[PDB]
Order: sequence, then structure tokens, then C-alpha cells
Amino acid sequence: SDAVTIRTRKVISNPLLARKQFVVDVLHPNRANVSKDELREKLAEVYKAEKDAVSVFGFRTQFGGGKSVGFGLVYNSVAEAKKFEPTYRLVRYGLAEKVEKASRQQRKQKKNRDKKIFGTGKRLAKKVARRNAD
Amino acid sequence: HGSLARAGKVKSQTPKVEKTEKPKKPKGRAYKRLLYTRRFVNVTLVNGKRRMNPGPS
Amino acid sequence: PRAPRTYSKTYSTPKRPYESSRLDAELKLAGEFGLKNKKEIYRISFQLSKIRRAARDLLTRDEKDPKRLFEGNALIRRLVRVGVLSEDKKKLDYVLALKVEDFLERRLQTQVYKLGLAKSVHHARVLITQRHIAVGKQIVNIPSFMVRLDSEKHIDFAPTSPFGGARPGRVARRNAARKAEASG
Amino acid sequence: GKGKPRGLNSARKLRVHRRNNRWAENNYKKRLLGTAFKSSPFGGSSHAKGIVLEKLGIESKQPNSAIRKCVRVQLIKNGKKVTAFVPNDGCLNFVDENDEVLLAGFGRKGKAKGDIPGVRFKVVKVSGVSLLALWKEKKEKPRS
RNA sequence: GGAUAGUGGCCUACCAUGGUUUCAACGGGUAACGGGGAAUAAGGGUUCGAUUCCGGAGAGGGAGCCUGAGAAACGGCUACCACAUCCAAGGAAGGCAGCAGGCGCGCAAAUUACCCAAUCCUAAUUCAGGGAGGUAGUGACAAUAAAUAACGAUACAGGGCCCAUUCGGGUCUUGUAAUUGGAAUGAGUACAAUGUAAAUACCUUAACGAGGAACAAUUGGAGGGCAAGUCUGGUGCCAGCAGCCGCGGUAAUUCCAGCUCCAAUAGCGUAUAUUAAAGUUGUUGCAGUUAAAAAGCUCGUAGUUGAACUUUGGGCCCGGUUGGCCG
Repeated sequence: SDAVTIRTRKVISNPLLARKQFVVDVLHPNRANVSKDELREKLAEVYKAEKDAVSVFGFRTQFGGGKSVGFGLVYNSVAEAKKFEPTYRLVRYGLAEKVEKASRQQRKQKKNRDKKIFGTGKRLAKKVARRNAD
Repeated sequence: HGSLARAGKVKSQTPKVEKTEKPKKPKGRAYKRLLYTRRFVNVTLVNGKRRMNPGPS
Repeated sequence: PRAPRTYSKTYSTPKRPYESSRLDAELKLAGEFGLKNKKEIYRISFQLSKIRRAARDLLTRDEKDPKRLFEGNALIRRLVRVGVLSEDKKKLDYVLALKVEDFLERRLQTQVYKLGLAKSVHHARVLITQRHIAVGKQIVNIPSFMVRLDSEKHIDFAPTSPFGGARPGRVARRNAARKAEASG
Repeated sequence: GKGKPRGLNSARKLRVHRRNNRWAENNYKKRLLGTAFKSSPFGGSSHAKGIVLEKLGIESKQPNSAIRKCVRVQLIKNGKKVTAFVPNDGCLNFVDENDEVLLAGFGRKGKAKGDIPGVRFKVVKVSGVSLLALWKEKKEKPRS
């Protein structure tokens, strides 16, 4: 974006999650908006880290365009980022994959159906088959 | 005098003249401006007292 | 469930709704300040009533009472900061002397008109709502936006607007395309 | 002495006197006895649906002379029978036999409006459709 | 003494005859869960509080009880009652006042949707579960801001007034317009990005997106209260209007309409409840000769109220305050 000059404020370091976190703002005059990739690459190069090691979120474009503010989170390693970020944000960043859990209603149906069966039910399957044949 | 039928006498007997087409009046602040010129600067409504809807005398 | 989100009304419709004197007076304000409804007049009068009620409470309070000083200082400070009051009339009784026209005069409509950006107050409102005005450097399109006593130095055309040096609008751009096509 | 007890410990006498005199106040007595709940045809409700039993013409009180158009209607929720004015020109034609109508008050709380003798309610919706909507033709009666 | 985890007529046994009440016991009604609070008020107050917080009580009624630390648990069992489901007719299985949803009831109240991303909770627990909760949908219950058009020139017609070579063009007109121009935009679509658990919206912004027939703002009203019509046509005490007074009986400022106007305006009306107005509930603050109201008169218990009098004044300092003596 034209004249991003991304600024970072309140850059407090947390060794607890081993990262540097700051309130980030981006000035994008004459351009609609800036995206996750373009934000992360610039933040990565200025903080001396890989593109994945830095995380940004919460970008609200302020009225009239011109600039937006989000939250930036640069980790001390890719492994640190992988352990600490939520899976939704990782798949948001493209590093991870969307977990294939079924819908809540189908998932809950499975729970209540298997709740009616005590134990493995392998013997029950054989018995039901024998009676159905009978 | 006296009727339970014929209810709706004049309502059905009126010769219905449809509304005449006319330029739509402005809405909102535009209408308030229209009123302001109508009742303050177009003082041409006074016959001695500031009438608002004089009859076509 | 969640804690309740509080809210309140900002205006008070008048008792005796049809005093011809009040109706004429409020229409004069509406015409000369480019207001859309009587709701704006009611809101400003409700606001003035609230400030006058607080100022009356504190003015009958004993002199150099801690509550009087603290509350009165805060009241006058925000008044002068918004500019409705004036620094020459710094004392508290002048708040009682205030009138609804004073707040209306400091509305964004009339300040745009007074700064000369507007042809009139109604032209001013159209200009504000169409995101062509800006305070500080940011587009503001609430006509009722109160201007502090320091932001008159920043009210001017929005950088995103065609009147602020931006792209030549939409209908002019369309008409320019039509002219080029007709000459093509 | 002004007739009422002035003494400082006489609050009880003043309270019971006020209680004994509150009962002469018309709306307060109605509220406490629950007459609106007990005896009023709507049972305190602002509106009530009913079936029109029959149409009626009611001659107006003096000095007026005319025949206001009303309907004897039996409420759904009580079974009580009520006369209701059909408040517009020719709307008695819209109200047929055996329709379900909505009834509202006349504004004069529990009383009769103007020249209409004894009719304390007015019809609002006919067969679920609005009277003034029918009267200005903004809606059509389903006729079913 | 039992019993209780524990006090206790909580229960048992013997005994005494006590306990509450006109300072309203007891009984009845409540269209009564209590409170923090809500509406509306000069002050006093009046009414409301099922409902987001706290505390109670219930899982259709009622009782009984297992486990556990904690249950009279009901999304746990037992029985009866009332419902109601499937049977292959012997049996079996249930409590939505959880979340959606259906019927009934009514004037009166939404989707059988997405998710654990928050806020928190629970488990053996960083990982799982959570219709708790959040998101979206429905949603004019309420509250916030605020589009429905601005600007120029001529035509139209006067007022300040350069000069009054008037009062001409009318210099600046200010308004009136079937005069005409360019300029701005959003509502809505829409690549995209952000937004999100994923989205939808919001916020941003390429492309598109005003000139009326358009992208059209209604709801009530025009006799008084209460500003707005002595205008026109129709009806002729009929139809109808009208909160009240009243309008209408062939000249309707009130009905049905047209036009014009007025009020509030994405809101406006209507019905009911309630408050101020209401000093028509009157403690502050009513009234009682005649308007409603002084018991027929006296006695009298409860209640309310009830004569004066008991240490005063004067001297002696200290130390705080408004200060002004004094800058």
C-alpha cells in the first residue's frame, strides 16, 4: 500500500509466551485496505523474523479510510508460534489445516447414540445379526 | 329519518375526483426551508395579520 | 444473561404543544440554522435545560464549597472548550444566560457556513453528509458534530473529496467519459 | 384545630383515616377491588376478539338524530355480550354476520362516547383485517 | 430422654396453665416471590418492580429415599394421583417453568440455524464437554445518529442603494417559476481487503449506481381547547363526524371528496393501565351554615393531646474562624 509506514506502539515484551506484542496501525491513503499477507511480511522484516513468526489481528478500518488499527504479535520462533497460536488463526494464516470435526448436531447425535451402547458392542452386533437372520 | 340499510349513503354517493398530479413537495430539511420562506420572508401573506391559508377571496 | 446496555433519551417534547409563539420561534431557528426536524430544537433545548439545571443547583450552593468549585469548574471548562461559552464570560451565571441559538451556532452546519466553505446552511448540510467536510484531518458526516474551540483551525474540505483534491467525483467522471466517447 | 389530629405520635390515626378516605376516590377503589379484572367485559385487557351476533341500529341521543351502526358481539375470552360501534362511514357493510372482530375502548374509560347510548366499545379489525384499511381500500376483506 | 451435624415442643414422657390481641391478634382476598430498582414529580409524594444482579421456591400435584461433602435432586430413583407413548396384548417407557420447536390459550411475544473464538465452568484435565454463553436469523418494545437534494445563469417581480442619468440592467436584490446547466452523493448492487470460530453485517474501496413519471414520507388535523379554510363539488338531523362543547333538517369553515394549509416526521395515530396536572387524598396541603359532609344529645375505655416551676447570670484565660487594622 502507498506509504504504509506501519507504526507499532505499546510494544511490551512477554517472555511468558516469548513474543513481542504491540498495537499496530497502518496508514493506507488512496488505497482501500491492506491484507494479512502484506501486513505480516512488512512486520516480519522490521522485527527480524520469518513471515510466520509474526501474527497480526483485530484490524478495524477507521472512518473515511486512510488508516486502520489492529493488534500485532511477533513470536520468538516458528515453533513458539505453532504452539501458541489458536488453530483458527493458524489456518487463517494458512500454516495449518481446518480440523474436520463434524457439525455440532451430528457430533452430539453420535454421542447420544453411542451412549445407548454399553461396551464395544461387538457381541451385540453378532447377536443382532443372528436374530435378524432368524 | 331512520335507516339500518343504506349505510354508506354519502360515502358511495360522492362523485370521486382523483387527486391531481403535481410536483412532489420536498422532504425533511428541504421542506422546513420551504416553510421558512413561505412564512417569514414571503411576508406577502399579511392582510393586516399573518394568515397562513387565506381563502381565495 | 449479559449486563444491561444502558441508554437514555436526549430530548423532551414540550408541554402545551401548540403555543403559536413557540412554534413560530422554533421555526425561525430551524430556518436560520438549517435543521431538519423540531427534534433537533428539542434536543438542544433539552441539553440547555440540563446544563441550566446543574448550573442553578451549583449557583445556589454555598460559595467555595468543594462540591461547587469542582463541579462548577468542570461545567464551565467543557462549556468554554466546546466554545458555546466565551472566556470573557467565565463566571457561572452566564451559563444561565445562555440560549439555544448559542449551541446551534457552534453546530458543524453553521461553523462550515461561517468558515465560508458553504453557499448556505442547507448547502452546508448537504456538504457535511456527503463526506466532503473533515475536522482534524478525518471525514466527519454528522451535522450535529460539536466543534471544540480549537478545531475551527482544522475544519476544511476532506482529502478524500473532489473538493479536497481527490479523484474527480462520479457524475463529472461519467460525463467526462461521455464527452470523450462522443468526441471519439 | 382543623379537625385532623396534629400530634407527633398520631401517625397511625392519620394513616387509617387516609385509608378510610381513600375508598371514596373513584379509580383507586376500582383498582383495589379489581372491578376491571372482575366485572369489566374485557377483564382489564385493552382489546378483545369476539363473534358478531347481529347488526344493530341505535338511535343517537339528543340533540343529535341519526342511527349509529353497532353490533352485538359475544367475546371469545369471556362469553360476555357487548354492543360495539362500527366507527366509519359504511363500515357496517364490511362487518357481516358471524365474523371475528377485534374490539377496543372508546377512549372515555368505561363510559359512552358522545351521542351513542350505552356503546362502550368499537370494532377495530374485522376477520383479522383493519377497518380503516378496508375503508380506505388499502386491504381487501378475505371474505371467508 | 430420643433425634439432629447442631440449638429448639423438633419429637417423646411427666407437669404447670399458660401464649397473641383494638399499639388490629385470628381469619379472608391479593388480579402478591422480596429487595437493588423503574416511571413521574418544586418540596412532600403516587404508582410499578414476572424480567439481565442478590436472596428464596418449583420441575404436573404430593410424598418417600438411595449415593455423596452437598439432593427431598426430578434432563435420579419409589408409590399414588392426572396425563400421555409403543406393543407382536403378555410388557415397557416419560416428565421443556433448559435450547429451538408444535398445539392450546389469548389483544399479547422469534430460528426445530452456526460455534467453543471469546466470559467463564467442570473433569483424571493446557488438548475434551458446555443450546452456560457467544454469532447470526426473526425483530418499528424501546433508545442513538440521520438520507429523501444542493448550487449557478436567464425568465419572473420588488427592496436596501453605487448614481437616484427615474425605480433603469435593477448594481447585492430576495423571493417567484414547465427555464436551463453542469457539480456531489448516498440507498442499493460489487472485484477486493479487513471483519468472523467460519461467515453475514459494520468500517474501507476499484466497477456500476438521481432529474422527477423519479430513488415519489407518511400519520393525524384545519369551529373552540389547539395554529392550520368563510375555498369548491356532493349529502341534506340521512350518511356520518365529534375525547368535551358541539356540526349535519338543500348556502356545512366540523360529514364524503378535491385543492390549499397545519402539527409531529421514519415516524404518527388508536385502546387500556399509570403519573404530573390533583390543594379531586390534602402530613406539608382540602372541605363540612346554604354547594357532599358536624352523629339527636350527653357519659366513657383504648388512642391523640395536656398549666407553670428545679443552673441563672457574672467575672478569669486559652486556643481555633471571617477577616479587616497593617499592603
